[PDB]
Amino acid sequence: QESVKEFLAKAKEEFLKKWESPSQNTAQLDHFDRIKTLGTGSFGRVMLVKHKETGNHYAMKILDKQKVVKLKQIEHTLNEKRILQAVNFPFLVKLEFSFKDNSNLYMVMEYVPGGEMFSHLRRIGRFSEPHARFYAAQIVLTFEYLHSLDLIYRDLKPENLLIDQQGYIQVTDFGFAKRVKGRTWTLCGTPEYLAPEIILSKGYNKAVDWWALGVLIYEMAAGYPPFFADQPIQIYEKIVSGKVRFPSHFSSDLKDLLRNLLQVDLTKRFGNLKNGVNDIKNHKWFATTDWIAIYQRKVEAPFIPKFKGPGDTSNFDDYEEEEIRVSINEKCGKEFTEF
Ligand SMILES: O=C(NC[C@H]1O[C@H](CCO)CC[C@@H]1O)Nc1ccccc1
Repeated sequence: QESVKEFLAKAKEEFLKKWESPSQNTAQLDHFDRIKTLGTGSFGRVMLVKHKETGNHYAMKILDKQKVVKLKQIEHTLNEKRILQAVNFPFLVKLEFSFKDNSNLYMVMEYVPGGEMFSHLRRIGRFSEPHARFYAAQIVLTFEYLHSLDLIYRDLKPENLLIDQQGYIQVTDFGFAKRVKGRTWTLCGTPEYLAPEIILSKGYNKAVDWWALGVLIYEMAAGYPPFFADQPIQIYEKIVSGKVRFPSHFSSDLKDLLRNLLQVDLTKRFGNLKNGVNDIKNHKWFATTDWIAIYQRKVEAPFIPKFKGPGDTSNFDDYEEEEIRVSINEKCGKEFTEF
């Protein structure tokens, strides 16, 4: 419909203006009080902070420049910040400030107190098909938006989907997101969610996001992923065979959609045919979905997370609390000039 075409043309106009003139240096560390570590990895952390003058809460992602260089993530971290400051969509976490200092890179995002979908899925066991469908529709619309901007996301998994105060999704972690006209080649992502053409070291495209959507829908509805095994190399063998067994409680319509998303031949995979995303939106499994109502956030959610207020951390787990050091000397200044 022309209304969808004009929505996506305006979305691309607004993205390109910010993409071509990125914002820089819009706060500093001592404008915030540190509260709690919410997550930690090999080159960065995410901490709950409070802004000292306004009182507002944020999630502050802190990346150690020297560790980013050693793990060969320079280009990826520059991608992440330039994309996040240019996008705008209901189901994407919002970047409010960014800055850098002698030691670290900082991205300050809105705080989402409901926690990760991963926690709720493991607590409940599995989601009913209507519950899984509500979350899946939000991911279909978000990928339609990102792909129209020539962006590939490349890190879909339940840990990266936060649940907000209305029970809707906010997608976080753009560490592997990239603007790609054509193909790209980097090996990245989590093993259970990787498409076959990534495992086989091929030039790949946006079709890898539609494969990962098939993995996510299967995991939401079954409680475990389709290609499960104990070591990555065993997971990879199952993925390139693409032999998928479905639980008997799955509906016939769910099995049919998953066979077309978990298609090993990328030239036959739903999302990557002539009709694009509309082969997914018009599939029988989505026949009860009101796409406009989801976008407008007018549908009542299946589940509202339990929390006490905008500073509550009870839906995140506990980590050792480490210093945020800032060296007296500048580190890696050249490499991060554009940040
Ligand atoms: O963004 C969020 N988590 C993303 C990842 O960040 C770290 C990676 C450092 O390189 C550690 C692992 C974590 O899964 N949380 C987050 C974001 C916004 C609001 C509330 C929570």
